[PDB]
Amino acid sequence: GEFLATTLERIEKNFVITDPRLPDNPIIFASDSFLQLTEYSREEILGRNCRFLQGPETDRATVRKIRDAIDNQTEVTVQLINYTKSGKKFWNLFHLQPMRDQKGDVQYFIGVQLDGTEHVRDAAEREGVMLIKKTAENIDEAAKEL
Ligand SMILES: Cc1cc2nc3c(=O)[nH]c(=O)nc-3n(C[C@H](O)[C@H](O)[C@H](O)COP(=O)(O)O)c2cc1C
Ligand SMILES: [Ca+2]
Ligand SMILES: [Ca+2]
Ligand SMILES: [Cl-]
Ligand SMILES: [Cl-]
Repeated sequence: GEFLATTLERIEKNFVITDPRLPDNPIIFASDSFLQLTEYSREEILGRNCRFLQGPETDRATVRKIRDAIDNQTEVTVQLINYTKSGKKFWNLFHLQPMRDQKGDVQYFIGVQLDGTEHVRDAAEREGVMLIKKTAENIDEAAKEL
């Protein structure tokens, strides 16, 4: 289809990269795993703000925590309900962090999504956060020279 995956997007992890310089801080890279989870083609995702994954059962208090993290250029880890193109529900253990350039200025935001069947706690939450934080650090390396 349109927008053949870059090597970055073939990394075998669920992530997106946004560019805050573009209108509504939209997705510029989306991994193949993200595509498969959400059911959008890449051409349907690019240039859109990620909020299209939200729907009726998404907790708006949780969404505001993400908005505040982006505004304060800082990391956050939350869990929220998201929906596929066909309106299918999933829990999203989500981690955001900025990617900084060699002057320390925010160049991109990196988002890592761990989909699940339920809100997680205790060991499942800890193991999930371990995985998405390690992934985010990996994408910080992978995205630095884009
Ligand atoms: C890198 C990145 C990835 C994001 N991934 C998702 C996502 O997977 N699911 C989601 O519901 N929102 C996601 N968001 C959050 C929304 O894009 C948006 O920031 C949020 O809805 C708060 O802003 P708003 O109040 O303008 O909607 C992501 C944001 C960024 C910067
Ligand atoms: Ca999973
Ligand atoms: Ca799932
Ligand atoms: Cl949360
Ligand atoms: Cl659990």
